[PDB]
This record gives sequence, structure tokens and C-alpha cells, in this order.
Amino acid sequence: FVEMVDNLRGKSGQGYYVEMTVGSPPQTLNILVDTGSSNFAVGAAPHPFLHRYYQRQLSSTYRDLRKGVYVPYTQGKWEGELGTDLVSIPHGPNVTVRANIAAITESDKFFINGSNWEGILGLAYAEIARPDDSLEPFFDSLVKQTHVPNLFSLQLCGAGFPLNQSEVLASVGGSMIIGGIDHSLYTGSLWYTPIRREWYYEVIIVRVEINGQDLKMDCKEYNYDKSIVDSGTTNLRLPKKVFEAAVKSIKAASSTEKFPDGFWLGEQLVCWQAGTTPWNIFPVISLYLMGEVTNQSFRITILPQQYLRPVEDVATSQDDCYKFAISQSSTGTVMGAVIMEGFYVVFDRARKRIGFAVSACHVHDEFRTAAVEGPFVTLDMEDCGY
Ligand SMILES: CC(=O)N[C@]1(CC(C)C)CCN([C@@H](CCc2ccccc2)C(=O)N[C@@H](Cc2cc(F)cc(F)c2)[C@H](O)[C@H]2Cc3ccccc3CN2)C1=O
Repeated sequence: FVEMVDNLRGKSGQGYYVEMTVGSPPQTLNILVDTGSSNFAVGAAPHPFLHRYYQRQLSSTYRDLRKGVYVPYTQGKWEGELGTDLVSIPHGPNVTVRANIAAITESDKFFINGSNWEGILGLAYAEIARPDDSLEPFFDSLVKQTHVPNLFSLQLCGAGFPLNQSEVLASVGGSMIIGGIDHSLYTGSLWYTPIRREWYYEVIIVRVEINGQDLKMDCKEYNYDKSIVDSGTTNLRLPKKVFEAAVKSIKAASSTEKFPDGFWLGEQLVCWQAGTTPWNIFPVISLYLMGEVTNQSFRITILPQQYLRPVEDVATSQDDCYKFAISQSSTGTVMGAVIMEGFYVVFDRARKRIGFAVSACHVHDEFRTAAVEGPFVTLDMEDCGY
């Protein structure tokens, strides 16, 4: 899986894209990696933030299916024209697949300026595919048409510092291994949590700690509505009654310093002199996830280094600045790209399970470290579901 290593680029706050070609002859695009939708869609008409876009008029294997499609995201939404065409991944499995492709004709707050991607690959399951589950998502088509196993995995890799458009193009930014696990991406063992159900990648969260302290809530409040792993999500999104309790902790604990109220709502940045950021006053966070054995479970611990998100200075100087990358949700938890940045993540479609290991890629400091640890024998698991 050497040929596959390092095939991502991008960062938490603008997305992790990978290169695909579509069409005959093949046309190149960077596609956003999004495990938290299921449409494969590419931009098709001119767009200020688009430096290239899919051109059907130009590909002899294109197939139009005379059907519209509207995809609303939580914020942002596009409109499109369903069709099919030949697809490949240059730095991925050595195959050509025919796949449903929405041609985006109209866009609102979807695309991201300087993000350097032009489509999105919904890596989730058919049930949530728009217009309807009859639209075979890209990975499904990938597996039915060839010999790639029914698993893919994501190592997403944040810098620990803000990166400019030059540098992100230039950075190696992560790996998508389509159809395999690769040993050089993580340390430790993989611990698996079951996928509850094949729509999103919905997991069950069992317990939450802040610097070892149990947030002490009703189980199901944590997974209220749903709990998903979403690489197409910038932050750790938490249900309001969980958010508020969580933020009360990190506030309690990081008490030695005083932060604007707006840093906590996620909007305003905070800065410290070059290299003097006090990671030490901030708590780590533990997500407890149900295990594959009945009434057994494990844990993922993430540092301020994953949840304080590096952003450029308020005038580009040598200060080190950040946004608080945990925010409110009224749709369940969303284990987003800053959390995912801490682990090697295996989407074992075949075994209905999701893999976690300490990423050979995460940002630590010499005193603490991201962890995947278990087993734990906490009770009351079997009805944390919603
Ligand atoms: C705001 C931010 O900083 N970053 C992004 C990520 C950018 C960096 C790539 C931008 C949008 N956004 C959230 C909304 C969060 C938010 C929340 C409140 C306010 C503002 C932002 C989001 O909708 N993500 C979708 C992917 C995506 C990428 C993209 F570029 C454009 C786009 F429209 C969509 C998922 O597929 C999603 C859909 C979904 C749909 C239904 C149920 C669950 C889920 C759960 N998963 C991020 O997290």
C-alpha cells in the first residue's frame, strides 16, 4: 500500500482532498474527502473559487441520466445534474470504475476559497445518498465493479501550525488507503467499535472525560440524535447539553488564564507569543466508545493539540494563534477532522466496524500524547443508543 501512502493534501479547516481523474480523455480534480455524506459530486460550471471544473461536453464516456439533484449540507448546498463517467484515482487502487457523478450547476456557500478541491466524495452509505438510496455511492460502485476489499481507512495529518496556500499544495497532508490497512501509519493496536447502522458511520459513545474527570451524564445524551465519524467535518461537534457541560470543564481547568466568551463559541481567535502556547493548562478529552465484546469498551484521548485549531495571526506576525474547534450541534455528536487528526481511522465496511489507532501523524508535545486504550469494564452500555 506504498503506492497509496501520502495521497492526501489539505488541513482540518478547509478539507482533505485527494486527486481523481474523470472522463475520456481523463480530466484531473482534487475531491474533498467526506465520510459524512454519500454523493460523489464535482463542479461543472465556472466558479470564482474554482480554478478547474468538470467538463462533460468534453468526455466521450460521460452518460447523462436526465435527472436533477439538490444536496443540502448543514451549511452550504449545491444543485446538479446526475450522469455517469469513467473514474480513477491516480495514487490509489490500480482500477477504472464507472460511477454516478453529480455535475454541480449551482452552488451556495459550498465551495471553499483557496481550499484547492473542486468536488466531494461522499464516503458514506447509500441510505443517505441524494435523491434517494437508489444512487449507488462511489465506494459501493468501486467494490461491486472490481477486486478492492470492502474497506478503506484515513490518516489525516494536521501541522500544529497555520499553513499558507503555497505550503498546503506543497505539504504531504495525509493518506487514504482504499481497500487495506497500512502498518506505517499508526502506533499501538487497533481497537474496533461497531457501526450501529449503515447510513452514516454512527458509533456509540459510552463515557466522556475531561482531564480524567467524568462528565457524568446520561449515556444517550452523548449520542443524542447520533454520533458519527465525519472527515467532512471541521470540528468536534457536541450536542448542546454535552457541549455546555464540556465547555464548563475546559473552562474550569484552563482557569489559570482568561479567555473571551467568543473564543468558546468558536468564532474568535486567541494568540500567544511564538512558541509560548501553554498546552499544559488545557485538559485532554476522552471519548469512550463501545467495544466489539458485549459489555467491554475502549477509549480515544485527544490533546489541546487536536482541539485548538492553528489559524494565521490577526496580522500574520510571529504570534501562535488558534480557534477552539469544539462547537454546538443539534444533530448528535460529530467526531470531526480535528479529532480524526489524532488517529489512524479504519472504515471496515466488510465487518461493519470502525478502527482507531494512535496516528503516526498526530501533534503531541513531550509531556502527553494521543492514546487508544482499553479494555474497560463499565456497565449500562447496551442502551446508550437513541
Ligand atoms: C464549517 C467548517 O469549518 N468546516 C466544514 C468542513 C469544510 C472545511 C470542508 C464546512 C462545512 N462543515 C459542516 C457544517 C458544520 C457547521 C455547523 C453549523 C454551522 C456552520 C458549520 C458540514 O456540513 N460538513 C459536510 C461536508 C461539507 C464540506 C464542505 F466543504 C462544504 C459543505 F457544504 C459540506 C458533511 O458532509 C456533514 C453534513 C451533514 C448533514 C446532515 C446531518 C449530518 C451531517 C454531518 N456531516 C464543516 O465542518
